[PDB]
Amino acid sequence: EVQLVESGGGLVQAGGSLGLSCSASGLLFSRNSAGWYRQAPGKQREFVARIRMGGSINYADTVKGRFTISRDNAKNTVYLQMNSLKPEDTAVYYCSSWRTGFYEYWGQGTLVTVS
Amino acid sequence: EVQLVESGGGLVQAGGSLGLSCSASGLLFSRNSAGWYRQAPGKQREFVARIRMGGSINYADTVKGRFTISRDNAKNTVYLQMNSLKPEDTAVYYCSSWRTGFYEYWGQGTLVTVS
Amino acid sequence: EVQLVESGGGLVQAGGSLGLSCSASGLLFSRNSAGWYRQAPGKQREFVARIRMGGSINYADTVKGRFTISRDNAKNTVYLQMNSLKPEDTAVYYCSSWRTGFYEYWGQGTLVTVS
Amino acid sequence: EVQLVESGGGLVQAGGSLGLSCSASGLLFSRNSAGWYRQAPGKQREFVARIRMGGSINYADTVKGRFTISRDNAKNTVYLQMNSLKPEDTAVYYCSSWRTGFYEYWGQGTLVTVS
Amino acid sequence: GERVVINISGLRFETQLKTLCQFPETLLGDPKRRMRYFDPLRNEYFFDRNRPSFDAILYYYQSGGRIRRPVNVPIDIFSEEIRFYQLGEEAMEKFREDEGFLREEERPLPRRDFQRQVWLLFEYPESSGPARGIAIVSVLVILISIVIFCLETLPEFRDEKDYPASTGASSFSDPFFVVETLCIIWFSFELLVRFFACPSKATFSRNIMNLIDIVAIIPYFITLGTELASLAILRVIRLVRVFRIFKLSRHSKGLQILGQTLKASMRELGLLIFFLFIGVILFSSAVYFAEADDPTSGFSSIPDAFWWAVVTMTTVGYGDMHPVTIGGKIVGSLCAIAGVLTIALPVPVIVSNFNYFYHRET
Amino acid sequence: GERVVINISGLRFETQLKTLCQFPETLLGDPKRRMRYFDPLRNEYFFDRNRPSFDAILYYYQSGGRIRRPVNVPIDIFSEEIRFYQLGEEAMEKFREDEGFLREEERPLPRRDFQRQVWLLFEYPESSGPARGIAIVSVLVILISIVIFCLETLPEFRDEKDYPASTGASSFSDPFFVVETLCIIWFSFELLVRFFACPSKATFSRNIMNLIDIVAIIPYFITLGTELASLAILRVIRLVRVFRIFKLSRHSKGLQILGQTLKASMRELGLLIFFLFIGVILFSSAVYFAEADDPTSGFSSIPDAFWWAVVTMTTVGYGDMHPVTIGGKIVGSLCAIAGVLTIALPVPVIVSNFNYFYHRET
Amino acid sequence: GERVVINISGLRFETQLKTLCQFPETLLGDPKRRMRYFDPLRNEYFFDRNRPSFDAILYYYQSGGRIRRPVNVPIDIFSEEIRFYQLGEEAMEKFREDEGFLREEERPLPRRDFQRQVWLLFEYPESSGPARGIAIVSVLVILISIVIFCLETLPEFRDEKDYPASTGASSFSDPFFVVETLCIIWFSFELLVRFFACPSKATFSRNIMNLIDIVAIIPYFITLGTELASLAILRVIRLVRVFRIFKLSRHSKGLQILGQTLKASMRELGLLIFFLFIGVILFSSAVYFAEADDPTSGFSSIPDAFWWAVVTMTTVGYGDMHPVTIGGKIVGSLCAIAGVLTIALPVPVIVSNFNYFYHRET
Amino acid sequence: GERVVINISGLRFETQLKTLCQFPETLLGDPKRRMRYFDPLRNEYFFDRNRPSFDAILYYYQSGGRIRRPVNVPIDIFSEEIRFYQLGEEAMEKFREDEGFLREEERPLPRRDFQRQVWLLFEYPESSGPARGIAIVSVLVILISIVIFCLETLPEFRDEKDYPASTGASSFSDPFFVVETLCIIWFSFELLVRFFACPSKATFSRNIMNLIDIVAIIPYFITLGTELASLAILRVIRLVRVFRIFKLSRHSKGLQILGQTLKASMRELGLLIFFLFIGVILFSSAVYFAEADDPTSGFSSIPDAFWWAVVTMTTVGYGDMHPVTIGGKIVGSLCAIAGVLTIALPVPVIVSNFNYFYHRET
Ligand SMILES: [K+]
Ligand SMILES: [K+]
Ligand SMILES: [K+]
Repeated sequence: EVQLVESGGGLVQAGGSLGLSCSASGLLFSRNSAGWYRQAPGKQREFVARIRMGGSINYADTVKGRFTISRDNAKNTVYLQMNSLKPEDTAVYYCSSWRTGFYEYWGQGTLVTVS
Repeated sequence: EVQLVESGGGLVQAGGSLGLSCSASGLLFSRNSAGWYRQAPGKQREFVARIRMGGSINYADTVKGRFTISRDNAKNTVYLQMNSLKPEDTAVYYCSSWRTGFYEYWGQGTLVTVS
Repeated sequence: EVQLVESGGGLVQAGGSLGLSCSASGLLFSRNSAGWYRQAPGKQREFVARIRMGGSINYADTVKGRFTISRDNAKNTVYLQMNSLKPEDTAVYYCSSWRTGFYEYWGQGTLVTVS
Repeated sequence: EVQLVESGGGLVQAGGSLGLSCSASGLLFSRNSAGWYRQAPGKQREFVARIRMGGSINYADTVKGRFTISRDNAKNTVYLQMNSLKPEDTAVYYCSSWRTGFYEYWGQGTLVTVS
Repeated sequence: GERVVINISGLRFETQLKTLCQFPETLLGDPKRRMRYFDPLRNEYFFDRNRPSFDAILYYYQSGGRIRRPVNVPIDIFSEEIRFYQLGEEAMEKFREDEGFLREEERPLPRRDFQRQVWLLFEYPESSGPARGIAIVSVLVILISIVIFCLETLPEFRDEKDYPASTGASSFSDPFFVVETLCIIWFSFELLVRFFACPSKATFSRNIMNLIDIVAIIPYFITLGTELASLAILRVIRLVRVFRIFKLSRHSKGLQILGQTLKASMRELGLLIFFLFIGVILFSSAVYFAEADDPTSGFSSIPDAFWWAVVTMTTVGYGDMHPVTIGGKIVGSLCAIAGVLTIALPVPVIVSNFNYFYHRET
Repeated sequence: GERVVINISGLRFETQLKTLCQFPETLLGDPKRRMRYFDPLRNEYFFDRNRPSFDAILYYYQSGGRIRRPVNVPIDIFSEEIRFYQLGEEAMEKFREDEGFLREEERPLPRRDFQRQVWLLFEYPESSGPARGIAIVSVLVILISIVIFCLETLPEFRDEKDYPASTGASSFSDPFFVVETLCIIWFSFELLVRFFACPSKATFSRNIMNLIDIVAIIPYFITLGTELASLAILRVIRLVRVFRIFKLSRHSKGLQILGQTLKASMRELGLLIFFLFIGVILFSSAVYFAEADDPTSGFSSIPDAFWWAVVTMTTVGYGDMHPVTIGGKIVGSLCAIAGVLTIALPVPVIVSNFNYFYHRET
Repeated sequence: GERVVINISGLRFETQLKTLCQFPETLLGDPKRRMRYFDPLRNEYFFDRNRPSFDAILYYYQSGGRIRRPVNVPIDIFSEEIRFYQLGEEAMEKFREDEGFLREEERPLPRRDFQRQVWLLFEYPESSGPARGIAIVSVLVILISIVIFCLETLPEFRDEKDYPASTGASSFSDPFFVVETLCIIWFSFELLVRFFACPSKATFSRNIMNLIDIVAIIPYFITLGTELASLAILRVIRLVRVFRIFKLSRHSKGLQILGQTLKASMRELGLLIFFLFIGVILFSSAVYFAEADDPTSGFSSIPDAFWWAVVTMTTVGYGDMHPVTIGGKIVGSLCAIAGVLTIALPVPVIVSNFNYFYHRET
Repeated sequence: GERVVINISGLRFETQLKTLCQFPETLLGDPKRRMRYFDPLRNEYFFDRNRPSFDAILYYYQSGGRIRRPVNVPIDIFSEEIRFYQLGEEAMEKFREDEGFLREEERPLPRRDFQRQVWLLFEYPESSGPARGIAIVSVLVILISIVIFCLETLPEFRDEKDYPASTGASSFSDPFFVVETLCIIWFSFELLVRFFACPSKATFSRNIMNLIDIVAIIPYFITLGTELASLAILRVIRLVRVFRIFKLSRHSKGLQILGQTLKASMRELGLLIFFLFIGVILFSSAVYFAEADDPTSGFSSIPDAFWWAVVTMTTVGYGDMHPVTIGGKIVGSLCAIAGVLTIALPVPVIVSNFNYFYHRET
């Protein structure tokens, strides 16, 4: 009934520049909190970014100053602009949007591995 | 009073990629069901795709996985993205939008024949 | 207080193809009738096209089948697509929008002369 | 809570052509007056342009006929189109939007110096 | 003319003998009955009874029939007083007539042994146990018929018939059709028994709820007939199937009172719609002529401000558009005020009629 | 002063002879008439009549003229009682005056043989057959005139004149013009006959429906005159053509009652508009000063929240915008409540006046 | 039967001795008491008292008990009159019964020394100083409980728990939890003392405000129990915590009168909702069938015009969409009018019941 | 005790001599006055006067002072009757007291020759010609003051001061300032003369319209003082300048009646706002919990559905959003109905108070 599809993946070399996108239908993002989560090989998922509804953006220590998460608030679209990618980034990424206490929805995954 | 005009036709070779479009005025597509119908030479029309209002898409066996029907829901536009065209496709195509029990409207036709 | 500004002019040769535009502020075109008028050198202005509010388009005999007048109904814009220009066209053009019995407004003029 | 960010700066030579932009969030520009202010090195800021809410544009003597200030009234964006830049222009520029008697907000600055 | 002195509790009332003999079968007129109360010692007929009432019972004798209750004698004390004086049932009905109380309870059961027994079963639901069972079954059948009329139009159920027409079926595959035929079977059987067991077949096409049953049966039969035997009739017949909601009025005493209220108040509803039409013409014309000059305004006709005038006068809402001129705003505030002023005027008559018919059940 | 004892049904009423001779032509005063009822045996005038009434008919004699009905005697029994006592038509009109009933039916037909006959034909429509024919024709002419005023503004009919002005014509090609001239011909002929056949030509410019006929004729004549003989008058004259809707009041008794109600209640309507103006100033100022600081708010003036205040107080709808601050929301809920509180106050007076004038036809 | 003549101020009232001895303990019946007023000179009992009243006090003797006040004697002058005549307290309560005045003041304090003293402290707040202190503390506790129920849902406070669920805590770190537990502590202590100090423990589960206290305590206990011991119950339990707003009715006499008004008027509210359902089916069906053909219309079902029909009939506002056909506009103006016509009909009954229960406190 | 028989028109009323001597200065009590009417032939005092009234004038003698009008005697006939009987002005005021009619007309002109003459000029505008001139000038000054308060906020006038603040002036260049100072000059002069010419200087700070004059003068003086001598006070002072609209109540008798109505009805307005707060909490909580699960819904808090609940209950309009779930739609139709049900309950009390104070001017 609802779906979270994403693109922009692949492989990159050192000092790259890329932009994954997450889009959905059955769920206006204008009304729900959202973020991008990554899962390095060998440990559990960590968070790249969070844009709680209302324009409050917070990022984890690893991606600070190299990453931006924006909701075009149009076309039910959230876009992440990653920058100067480093080999520690190598991972599989996932997208999400949820209301605390009621529902949680995920994407299928789309990976970016840095050479 | 109402009209259904379409473009994108011609001829293609094997393994092609193309996208016909259907646009109308006097009929918001936001409110009515729509589909694309083709007519091979020698038999009656069969259906390429149907997007019943509300985002429920169904396709016939011949075009499964090679065709997508989308209503940009903007500009009163329905677009079909055909892919990897095969010689069995050779045909004349038509567009439509109707309300069951009340009215039925057609396009003039626009053909795509695969070499 | 209101103004009708237009562009797209110049000179063209035989069999040309061009598109003048008329834009305004202080006057939504969504609500008022509009047309494009030309003035050949030596006689009074004749009409190239008229789009009475409600999508009823009528053209004079000289430009039939070579000209299209469209209101994008967005950006308060009316655009004329002239085609296969001929030397008899040589003239100065003007734009207008009016309500019968109340007001009439003109553009400054922008010319297209065919070689 | 509110911010006024701007781009388009750098250096230019004689007879240049450029366009700075001012965008904001936490402040619809549809509802507030706005202008672009510059500060030459050695004296206090002077005004390049002012577009008081309601489309009344006024410019200072130095930039008359070489500058245009427009609010796309979309995307909370005000854009200035500078033209034929001269060496007297060399300066640092700033953006603003205010309501007389209640609040005043500034940009960070973005410079254009003419060679 | 000899005079008679009647003393009701110390209060001496006197009249000519002729006046109390006009009605001779009554207590005062009948010589023998009145003789009991007579006291020969003082030549007066002593009675011990209410003082304010015996005044009205002497007017009836002196006015040839008028019987009017004094406004300070309560109903019960008067009803008893006509009884002691023996004024007759014709008199007491006239007193009920002057207090205007409905007096009609005409229920002619046929009394042919079986026609009367099943008529008692099907008409008066309080009589038995199976009568209330039949009332409950009829109300549940009507409710599922309404649910089929609305759920037949939902796009989700008709997923496979949602195809272009160019490519009521008796195939019995559509579940809506077979449950619809079961409802019309029950309505037909119930109506035919209420026809054949009624005690008055000439009056059966006079009661309005019977004509509701007939016009609820009709369109399914004519569509079945024409299907197994038009395009103008089909859109009308599909909306005459909405009258099964009014067939729920035989089992409610609130819908029947709203029908009496809306019948007895048609002049007021005509005045309501007439005042609305006057105001709509006046205010839509004034807003069209006070906003046409502005190049950004949206009223392009006088028959284009009609919907704005209707939804502004009845305090509903948006209208097609909203005034943008100073003049359109002055004719839009006057329109908002005059709307409630001209629709609140005939309404107290209607609510007073409802209140009367609503307490007359008691 | 000698005393007279009158016994109405056992109840002895006594008075001085002078009091009942104040009015000498009346039944009690006239010596001969009263002599019939007199009984010489007990020196009392026995009458058999209602007891509660004869009390009021002795006050008239002792109070020099006042006639007031006791509140427990019904109207009919009293009207008859003044008749038996012979108090005179001046007395019975005063009783009607005290029950406040309209008494004016002054219809001075001229009685000049032809002027009277055609006046009976054209004024009172119930009199004949052709009178109802003339009423039906006049109502249908007024209705098609309204239909021409609205259908002349529709953009679909004027397809070929929809060209820029820089490029009421007597060319008789426009069908709206010739059907308009037929309507004004009928109005003019009917008004001129009602002028020349009236029995009072001095009072003809006093009745309001006659001045409605004149101001409905006027603008077509002045536009024809100035066309075959301005730009300020033309937009006013095009809106004085809307008064043909009020010329439909000669044939309705509901519009005439709304005219009486709106005349007799002007102080209340003035209070209504005054209270609205007070509330609009107060609440628009409070919402402007409680939402101006927010950078995303839309109220840019105090004379810009006026329309929001009007449509919120009258419970219509959107307003130009809606509050976005906590403070704007508290001044917007108080505005919504105070609106219905301050407009429901003068309205019961208006509906009571309507109800009075509406039942006075009966 | 010997007769007795009683003269109240010149007005002679007479009756048989048997009638005034039916009630023997009363003033007239008791031979000794009545003997004082008796005057042997004229054989009549002279009294100086109101004339219009002594008529009703003879009906009581002649009618075996009925006591009805004449409509022209004011209440105070009558109450005094039953007292002088000595008709007994049973009689005066019946007079109060006929003027229908509430007579119940049953407050059974237990009188066990301590149970009675603390019951006086906790139930009747006007009695002391600490009683009003306890009333003020209880009202402030209820108010901060409502403020915690609404401020617990605000997104700003929960900034750090706004993370996906896949990654009422007794950690005592959440301030809402500890202030919530303080409120439920106060409610529990107050309810348990009102249980153990009541003078009637059998009737304690009968008063409705006690059952409001219990259902306000319940959901915090069952969520604490199941947390330190479901997903269907959790969304219901989170909405049964809204009944602490009704626990503010023990301290208001306006909420208690609205509860009496809404209990005594359930037939009218049922009629209101029934009429609304009828109109919603009828008008939504007519607008669906009068606008479906237009290719730019938006009504796609009959159960899709229901919300439009509800907000248009109740004069609220937009609806899901708005008619775009001439036919949809005629069925939308009739819908707007019939809405206020069918919802204003049962409302005067409800406001009359409120007005009665609102002045009966006086 | 000797007895006295008074015969008012045949009706014999009797009493003990002591009762009519309780009040000795009255007509019946005074031996000499009463002696005129006495007739020695039958030992009775014959009077010819209304029968229903003399009953109430004997109760006053027998009840020590109570004077109550029978409900079937009209006011005028009674007022005259107390006069003939000579019951005294204390008695007639008590009769006016029982019909509850306002009796206060206390206008203490100082009578010091000049203070009284100019007080007559400035207070009572009907007295002279210049008094109406002064009333007309004061109303026009108040009107142009309101026009300056609103036109000072319009963006068009302030074209050159529309610059960023970082770059009430006594420069006398701003025209709004000098016309504002002229208005405050007129208000100050008029208030100071009404102070120094009043006949009661102790009561001058008690009348509410005087305190309206003072709080209309205040903010211009404190802003002039602090300007030629804060940022928290400035936004409050700019909204205390809106009270010059209430200074227009000395010259209107409709605003003064709305002030009396809103003073005498504060318990009802408190009940109105209390019922609204209850309904807003209840319905906003139910719509938040019945629409939160849907991913496309917009209610993100319980203190975010408050504005939707307010504008839906008061039948205004849109709300912040609209329900999109089947459950939100059922809690939104119940909200629409319960709104008018709970706000129409205390309003008839307020309109009845207005109607009383509105006709008491007559
Ligand atoms: K409303
Ligand atoms: K509304
Ligand atoms: K609305």
